[PDB]
Amino acid sequence: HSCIAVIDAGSTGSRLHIYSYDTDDTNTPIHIEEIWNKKIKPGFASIQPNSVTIDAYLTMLLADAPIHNIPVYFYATAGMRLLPQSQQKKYYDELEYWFRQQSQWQLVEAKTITGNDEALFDWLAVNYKLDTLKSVQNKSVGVMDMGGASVQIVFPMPKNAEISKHNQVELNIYGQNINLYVHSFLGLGQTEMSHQFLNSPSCFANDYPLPDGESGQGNAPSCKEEVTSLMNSVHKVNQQIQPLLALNPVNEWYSIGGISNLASSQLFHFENSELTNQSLLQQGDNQICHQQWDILNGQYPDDEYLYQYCLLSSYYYALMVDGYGINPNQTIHYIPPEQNLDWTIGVVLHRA
Ligand SMILES: Nc1ncnc2c1ncn2[C@@H]1O[C@H](COP(=O)(O)OP(=O)(O)NP(=O)(O)O)[C@@H](O)[C@H]1O
Repeated sequence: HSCIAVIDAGSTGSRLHIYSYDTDDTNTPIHIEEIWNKKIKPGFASIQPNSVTIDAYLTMLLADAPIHNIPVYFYATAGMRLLPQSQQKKYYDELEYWFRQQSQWQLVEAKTITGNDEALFDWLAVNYKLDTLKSVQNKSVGVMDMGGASVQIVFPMPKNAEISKHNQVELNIYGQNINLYVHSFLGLGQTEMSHQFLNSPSCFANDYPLPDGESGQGNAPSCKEEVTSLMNSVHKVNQQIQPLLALNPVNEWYSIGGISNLASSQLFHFENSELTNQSLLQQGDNQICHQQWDILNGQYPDDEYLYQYCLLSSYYYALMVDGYGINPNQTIHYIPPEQNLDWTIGVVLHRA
């Protein structure tokens, strides 16, 4: 067995993953098993970028690991992407120095991966879990990550000279050439985007107390329309994605991230670990947007995201339907939250 470590340096914290694997006769990892993990808070991009702080942080993350002499990839995501490159450099200068002072961890790369890179890993992670990678599919699989700070979309598409090279990836896995379109929208993740909508009455249950002192008066179509403006006028989601998706239809959609949590909640009713956007918007509109808040809160006092469900159902619909151009009646699978799907397994597949 070979071993590799991957650190996901995300927004709320950093998670170290240690994987064992074998390699098959296509030079591709198989039997990938996570043998150890560790999560620390807060996010790397939120700590003071000096030697003492970074030493304390990396020591806390790595110290108890049951290994000696393992390759490690340190990959930061949207949290670091939101920082100026001059500020990011401070972190990486300290990190590079820290790894050089020790011998147990063999640093391969430490960097902020692009949203496009993250999309690739998302697609690999989901397809590995579904066991759709080892043999030729003739069945187009697309993946959407509803992340906290960025959202990713990724689907098969033949190499196209007219499209940015950064939105296209080429790789060979289990002996097969794959060509994927990848795209990420930074800031459109549900935590970041929500900061624009907190005083929008259409996005909250009736009588929900908004920060500015006004009251929720929810209406999913109205909240969706608001969100759609941000998506298409600022992020240009529809303009970029919809034509390409039209020309390269996906046969099956899988989603990961927040949507899987919302869909698995006690409030929403979905079966078969799947949903349609039509049903999502209807349920959000009826059960939250037009629902009296105080009564609702009394009934679901333990769901900390409950108050956001009018906004989030509206937002997911805006993204998939008005943004990506997915039919409202199209089935969207979601990976159950309890399966702990993690994009870092894609790093093993692509880089180990
Ligand atoms: N019940 C829920 N409904 C909707 N979203 C949720 C729910 N619970 C958690 N989420 C969010 O879904 C997004 C993506 O999930 P996840 O990537 O697993 O978050 P995390 O790893 O816990 N946080 P982060 O460091 O930002 O990646 C995050 O913004 C979570 O806050």
